[PDB]
Amino acid sequence: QQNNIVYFDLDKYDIRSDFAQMLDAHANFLRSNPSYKVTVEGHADERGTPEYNISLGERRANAVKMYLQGKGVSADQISIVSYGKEKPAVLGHDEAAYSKNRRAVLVY
Repeated sequence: QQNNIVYFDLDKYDIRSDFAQMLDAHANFLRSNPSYKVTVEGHADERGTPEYNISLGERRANAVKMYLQGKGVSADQISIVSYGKEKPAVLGHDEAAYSKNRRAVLVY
């Protein structure tokens, strides 16, 4: 959860204002280093079918990709992968765990 994680609200994949700055820092880094590549890994909490979550995780990873592309990062430097609700960051059946799992992580 440090300088590379975007968190989301239940069933949403929009990027909140709160994360724009952290994301701008990554865009600046990638833009000034055209040979660097980053992978955005999207996730979802355990509520709902596996397929619904794979899709929601993809839209979340995609949202980050599009935000970075909106800041001039080349589409070639960014790839996305969705783990659905298959790779949680925290086990547990409550909102404390879930909120920590609805996320997209920039991985180098």
